[PDB]
Amino acid sequence: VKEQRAEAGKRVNAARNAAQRSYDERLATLRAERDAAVLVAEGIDVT
Amino acid sequence: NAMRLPYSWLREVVAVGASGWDVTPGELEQTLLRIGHEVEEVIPLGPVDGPVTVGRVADIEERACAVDIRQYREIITNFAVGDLVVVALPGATLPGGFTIDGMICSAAELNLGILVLPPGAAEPGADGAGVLGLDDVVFHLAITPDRGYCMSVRGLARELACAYDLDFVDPASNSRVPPLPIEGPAWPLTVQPETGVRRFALRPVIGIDPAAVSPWWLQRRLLLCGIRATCPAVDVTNYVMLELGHPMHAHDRNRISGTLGVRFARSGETAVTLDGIERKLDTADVLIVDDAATAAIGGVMGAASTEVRADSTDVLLEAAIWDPAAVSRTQRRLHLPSEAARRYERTVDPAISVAALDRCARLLADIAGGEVSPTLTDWRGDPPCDDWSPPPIRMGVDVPDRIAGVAYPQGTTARRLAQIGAVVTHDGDTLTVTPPSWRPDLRQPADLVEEVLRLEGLEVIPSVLPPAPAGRGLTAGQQRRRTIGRSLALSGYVEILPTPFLPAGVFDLWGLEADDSRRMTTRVLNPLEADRPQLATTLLPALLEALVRNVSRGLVDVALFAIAQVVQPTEQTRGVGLIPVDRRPTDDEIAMLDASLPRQPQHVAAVLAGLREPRGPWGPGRPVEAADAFEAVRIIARASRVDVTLRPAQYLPWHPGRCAQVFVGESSVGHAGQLHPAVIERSGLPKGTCAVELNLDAIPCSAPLPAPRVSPYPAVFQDVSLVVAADIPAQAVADAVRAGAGDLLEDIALFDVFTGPQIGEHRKSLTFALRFRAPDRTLTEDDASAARDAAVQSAAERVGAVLRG
RNA sequence: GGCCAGGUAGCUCAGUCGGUAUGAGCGUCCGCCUGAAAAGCGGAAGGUCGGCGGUUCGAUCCCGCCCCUGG
Ligand SMILES: [Mg+2]
Ligand SMILES: [Mg+2]
Repeated sequence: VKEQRAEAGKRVNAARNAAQRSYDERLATLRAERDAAVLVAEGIDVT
Repeated sequence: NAMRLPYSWLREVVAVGASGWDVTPGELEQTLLRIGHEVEEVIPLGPVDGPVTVGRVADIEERACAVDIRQYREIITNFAVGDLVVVALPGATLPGGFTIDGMICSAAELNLGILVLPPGAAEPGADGAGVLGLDDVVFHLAITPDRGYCMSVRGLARELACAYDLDFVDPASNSRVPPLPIEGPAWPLTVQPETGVRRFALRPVIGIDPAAVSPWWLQRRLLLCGIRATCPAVDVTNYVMLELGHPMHAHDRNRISGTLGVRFARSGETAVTLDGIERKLDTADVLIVDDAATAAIGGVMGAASTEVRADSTDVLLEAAIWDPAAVSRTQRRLHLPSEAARRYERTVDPAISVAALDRCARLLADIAGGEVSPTLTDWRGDPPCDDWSPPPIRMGVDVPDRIAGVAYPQGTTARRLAQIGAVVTHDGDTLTVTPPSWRPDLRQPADLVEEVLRLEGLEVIPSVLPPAPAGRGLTAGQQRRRTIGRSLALSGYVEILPTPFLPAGVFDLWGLEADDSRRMTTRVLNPLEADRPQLATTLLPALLEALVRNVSRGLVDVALFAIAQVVQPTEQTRGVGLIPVDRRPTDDEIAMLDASLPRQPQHVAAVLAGLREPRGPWGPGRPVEAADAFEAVRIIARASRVDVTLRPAQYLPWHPGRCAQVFVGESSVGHAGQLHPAVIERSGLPKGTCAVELNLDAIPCSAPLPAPRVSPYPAVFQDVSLVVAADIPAQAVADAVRAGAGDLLEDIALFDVFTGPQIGEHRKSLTFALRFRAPDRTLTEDDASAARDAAVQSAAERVGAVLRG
């Protein structure tokens, strides 16, 4: 879409950075459970 | 190390002693190759054809030009009115295919180096092919560091005179350079004897014409050798350096303040060269300085303080011999591949210093209209030296014959050594050889042997196979690496050559701890990639890299292996001081050098991804699983003729529930199994990637001598079902059954693993097929059951097994 | 180091001086289809546009240094 109107009212980057920060947290959160469940999962008889 | 010259100039110096000598350029290159001179490239000049002649410009129109070619034409940067130029009129051809009221050619457009010929080079209208000498051939030679004397026409002409057995006239001799009068010193001179200078000569030339230019024959030879000709006094110093191998430099005599001094740089001085840049100096650098500023860097670069310009009327040339090591360490730091420095670091004949000076002073005055001052300052050390010959070398007369394996005709060694300039005397059957001053590389009998052999030609050396020494063949370990490679390839693995350079933070991808022993790597100062300077502690990163290349290019079902050594330092990179080369290092000095090195053991590793069994008419194939990595271990173990035991273990980058530590006896030898899923995702590897890595040096060599005795009596077949906790490995139960069953047990195989509610939770039932056989009798069923019950009891005590009820 | 054209999806490469890379071909996934496939048709996934900084609400695109290929 002037420098006006192309600034405030277009600074939804905070809305995108907040939606990202919610994804980056859950990505690190869900990655931690997978790595934890691997340490407690039933192993195989390697022999 | 390059040396470029035209054939005409080289043939001229050879023709002085052998008149009429002329050879095909292919023969010349072949002869130079046969005596040890790498001919990098042979460049013929031009060629032109048609109306390409010379002419003088008559008028300037600021650009139109009027050139008198018996005719008069007009043709449209670096030329003034009256200069002779090369003209190419529209007619026949031109080097490069470009067909040309014409064109004023340049040195690059003529395939020779716009080009301005000096006044008097030729008559307007002369055929430019002959004026420029296009029938010439420029030779590009690679000179080895032992033949610094070949960085000149003098050395190469002498070499050709040796090869063709010709009479040679040294261009630095007194008949080609008659000594100039010495009626007094030329300039006050002082030299610190600790500077390493061997000679320092000085002779001036007064009243030179600054409007005088170099003749065409002198400018053409400088250009065909790769040196841009600007003005005499510097054209003659480069011409003499090219002709005789002695580097020459000309100062402005009217720009030298006080006495000339040669000494080491005190602390961090600086100097502005002819180019015009301040260069940081070292306390071990030699320079020529005056009472005003620095005149030149010793045998490396001249300074603009005393450099001659276009206003110079009095020149003072300095013929000096500098330390080759001092010039080498100085030219490399400042990125100065100077023609003077490249020759000084490879030694320069110190006996021709005054002869090369007299050639410079005389040639400059003959073309620039000057006067040679009958004065010379010739410093030759303290005390003044008069014999620059290397020390004499004693060698048996038939020593070259023995080393060559050829019975040369008598007098061959003496003739060849005299050909290259050495004085040879006889004492019974022992020669005493004093090399010439321009051959400091000749220090030992081996150096003399090479001179005889290369001149006679290595082609005359017969091919005589030496007798076979009673060797022992391949070592046990070397045989094992072959068997391991053969067995893995026959099992469907493809060998790769692993790179020893670790990927960018590969261990960070594996999630290894900061204190992981694999992270203690040996780093590289100058890697090919600045993000991969670490050496390989494990073969897996290289195999996993090669796996990604295959999968990313459509080959998704892969199994690769590699048998190569790794690098494992036990401390920070420690250095060992220099041990004298003139003697053998003691066994304690050897052990000190080994301990300062990483351990570096031989490893075998493998990676697998995709389908382990390809699909086909039999069925859809089987994807790779951890058991395929364990089977690779058993393939390597069978090839090594050892028994391995696998135990569950946690060890990144492997999956902790799908990882086995491999043991030979009680020694850990590596790991195997499936890779950690987080490591796979963070590395871009295929899902379910499996890997193996064993230390072959930790696996002892074994050569068992079995003595089987086949029992002719029948066997008894029995099966036993045992219930154990889920964590009990099946091999542990098999070992306990074997230990209890005794010597009657001939074979045991697991064929059933059963779980379910019939068996307790977190328990499993294993059924083994047993084969009993006595060596001296037929068994009753009770005999076999007795051995089975003892095996059941042993499994109960060792793994808590319960007989299936 | 100098000077330069480049680095863009799994492969090979186009394309853009501020909000869409409508990226292409092939590779990957789903559907129709087949006993199961492939093609075909239809529908999707996937790029921190070389790294690190600088400017703006916002940079693959503009500034600086640097990593590696042709140079
Ligand atoms: Mg030699
Ligand atoms: Mg489909």
